[PDB]
Amino acid sequence: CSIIEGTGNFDKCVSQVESILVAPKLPLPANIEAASSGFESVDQVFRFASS
Amino acid sequence: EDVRKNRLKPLATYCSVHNPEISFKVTNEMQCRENSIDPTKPLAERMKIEN
Amino acid sequence: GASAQIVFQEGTVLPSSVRAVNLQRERLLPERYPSADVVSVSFMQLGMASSAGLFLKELCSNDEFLQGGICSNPCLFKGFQQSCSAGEVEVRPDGSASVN
Repeated sequence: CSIIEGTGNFDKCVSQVESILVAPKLPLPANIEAASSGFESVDQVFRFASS
Repeated sequence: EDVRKNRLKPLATYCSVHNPEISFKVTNEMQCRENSIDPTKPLAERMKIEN
Repeated sequence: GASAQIVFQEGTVLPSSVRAVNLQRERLLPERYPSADVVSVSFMQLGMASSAGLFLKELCSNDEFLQGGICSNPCLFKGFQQSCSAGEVEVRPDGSASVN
């Protein structure tokens, strides 16, 4: 990769933010400390612990 | 040859689509399949060692 | 900038793998104040600096957005161009993006 070009599409940006940052299929470790609950990603938080 | 008397039973029952213990973490779904216990395949095929 | 946090019904059946954070037991609030069991989650990957880096690394690696050098970004405006690197981007008055 050498150059990044802006296509300007919000719906495609939403789907990518969803597949990469918000709800990734293969998420990062997200360890369970004394302060953290234990959830790996955002999608699992509102799925089992919604308030 | 009985299903209940089988030694693989505590692990095979733990790894299934019916079982909600795995559904909490998406990384856990791949962890059991890699150890030859596939939750996708039915109990009769899951317990049986091919060839 | 670096990490994003989500901290927030009553007596819900919660999984064994995830623990409900009690502020009284974790020595954050005294016993005289009412009990508060909250869902405390923090993700480094969603923080402003890491989120911009992780996005460009995953978007440009995929064959759908990359075509032999050109990485199509739907989040960036039409006409905007920058060098393919996760470095800090500064907008110059010339009409170009300065990437570190």
